Order: sequence, then C-alpha cells, then structure tokens
Amino acid sequence: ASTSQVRQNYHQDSEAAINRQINLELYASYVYLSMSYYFDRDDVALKNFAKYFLHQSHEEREHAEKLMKLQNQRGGRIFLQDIKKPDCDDWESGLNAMECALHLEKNVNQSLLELHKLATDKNDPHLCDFIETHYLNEQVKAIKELGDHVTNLRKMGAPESGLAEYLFDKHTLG
Ligand SMILES: [Cl-]
Ligand SMILES: [Cl-]
Ligand SMILES: [Cl-]
Ligand SMILES: [Cl-]
Ligand SMILES: [Cl-]
Ligand SMILES: [Fe+3]
Ligand SMILES: [Fe+3]
Ligand SMILES: [Mg+2]
Ligand SMILES: [Mg+2]
Ligand SMILES: [Mg+2]
Ligand SMILES: [Mg+2]
Ligand SMILES: [Mg+2]
Ligand SMILES: [Mg+2]
Repeated sequence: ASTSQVRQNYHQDSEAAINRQINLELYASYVYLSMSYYFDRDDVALKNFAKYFLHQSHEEREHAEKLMKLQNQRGGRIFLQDIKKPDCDDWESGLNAMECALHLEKNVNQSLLELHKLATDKNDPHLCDFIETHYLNEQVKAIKELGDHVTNLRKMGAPESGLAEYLFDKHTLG
C-alpha cells in the first residue's frame, strides 16, 4: 500500500489496462509464431509466409516489451497472466492465415482504442501520446497491409489455386 516515487497522474485503471494490453501483445506474438511454423511444414512449404509471420511474431514481442517499459516508467507494477495458445491449430491456407492475422490486428487495435478512451477519461495526456505514437498508426498500417494481402490472394484465386499462394509467396512476401 506504499506508492512509487516516480508515479504521477497514473490511474490504477490505466495500470490494469496496460497489464491486459501486455498479455494481448504476447498472445499476438504467440499466434504469429504458430502461423509461422505452419508454413514451415513439409506439406505447406511456403518459406516466405513462414518468414513473414515470424517477423510479425518478433514485432509483437517488441510491442509487449515497450508496454512493460512504460508500466515501469509511470511507476505502475507489471502483472503477467498465462499466454493462451492460439485459437487455430490448423490454418488450412495462406489466405486463411492472413484473414486470421487481419482479425487479430483488428482485435489488438480495438483493445488499444479502448485503452486510449480510458487514458482520455483519466486525463492522462502522456499515456494518450504514448499509445498514438507507438501503437495506433502501427496498427492502421498493419491492418491495411493484411487487407492488401488478403485482397491479392482472393483476386489471384486462393485458396483453391495452390499456384496463387506459391506466386504470392515469391512476389509479395519475397
Ligand atoms: Cl498517480
Ligand atoms: Cl488511482
Ligand atoms: Cl494467469
Ligand atoms: Cl503512415
Ligand atoms: Cl520474378
Ligand atoms: Fe501489437
Ligand atoms: Fe514470376
Ligand atoms: Mg525447413
Ligand atoms: Mg505487425
Ligand atoms: Mg485454455
Ligand atoms: Mg490528443
Ligand atoms: Mg501527440
Ligand atoms: Mg514522442
């Protein structure tokens, strides 16, 4: 029940919301790791899908670490939960994995916008600027890129066309 010497204008609800955001960023990292190694399978074998999702996985881990840094910067206390296994074992195709990534990045975005509404209600301009600076445009860019990718795969004839996924792997992701 004693307070951080650095803590100023940092609401307990914001502190809680940051810890929930940290768990969601580590979850995203885990989903992207899972997708990566699906495409490394001998019966899928799209090495540039695998490389693309592994890079996304490492990105999500940096998102988590920056939130852990912020928690400490503001004098909050990190509280960790189980990282849940990803919601798909089989991802069936390039298109389907990109579709799942798009839904994930939209879920992560919806959580960040909720976090921003809270920071606004608690009048925390530093936490607002942090979220705007480091997260909101990264999400908008990521969602747009996955949108683009999903559209290319669909137009090329995925997931029926194994040729479309092969060529997309070489031209877009290579
Ligand atoms: Cl405070
Ligand atoms: Cl408080
Ligand atoms: Cl837990
Ligand atoms: Cl931009
Ligand atoms: Cl070429
Ligand atoms: Fe993220
Ligand atoms: Fe070609
Ligand atoms: Mg291999
Ligand atoms: Mg990303
Ligand atoms: Mg479970
Ligand atoms: Mg503002
Ligand atoms: Mg600003
Ligand atoms: Mg700045």
